[PDB]
This record gives sequence, structure tokens and C-alpha cells, in this order.
Amino acid sequence: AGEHIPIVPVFGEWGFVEDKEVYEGVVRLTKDGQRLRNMIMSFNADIV
Amino acid sequence: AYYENPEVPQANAYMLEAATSAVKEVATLGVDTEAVNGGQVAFDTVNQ
Repeated sequence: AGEHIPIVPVFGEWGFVEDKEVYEGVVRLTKDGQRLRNMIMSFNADIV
Repeated sequence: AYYENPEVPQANAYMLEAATSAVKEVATLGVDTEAVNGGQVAFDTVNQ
């Protein structure tokens, strides 16, 4: 029935790397420190 | 001469610090109130 496409994507933080699109939550480089913090934890698990 | 007792490993102690820190992160919901909403809105809105 519509005269335009009725599906609208939303994005958290949107932009171009330069040639193509890129988008992210808040979580993009959060994963770097989180898995790191777990590594140090789990290494000491062996010692326990 | 005197008997040196286990003081509890610093490894075990440092692991216990990461143990107590693991639980209290997810306890917070963004809540800052003594009643519904106040940054816990996500849980209350899906109920209604």
C-alpha cells in the first residue's frame, strides 16, 4: 500500500570509515578490556 | 624457632578481590531509587 519503503533501520553511532558505512553500539572496543579483565582473573584460578 | 603459618596466598587473596567484584556489577541495574523506574525503567516498562 505504501509509496515508500516502510522499514527504517536505526543505528547507535553511524558513519563512514571512508568508502563504506560502519556503525557500533557502545560496545565495540568495550570487548577488548572485558575479555582482558577475565584473562587475569582466570589465570589466578589455576593458582587457587 | 617459631612455626611460620600460611597467611593465605596472595594469589588466593587477589582472586578473592576479583571474585567479590564479579558479583556486584550486575547487581546494579542503573537504579538510583527506592521504587520503580529511576534507570531500571527497562524492566518495569516490559512488565506493563
